[PDB]
Amino acid sequence: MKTILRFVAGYDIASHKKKTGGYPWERGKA
Repeated sequence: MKTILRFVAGYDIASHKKKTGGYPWERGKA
């Protein structure tokens, strides 16, 4: 239905696991 789902599906898991970098898609300038 939405390939993007597979992406966000990980965020919900990263929020509990650990967070240290910035953004789920924006790791840096590029």
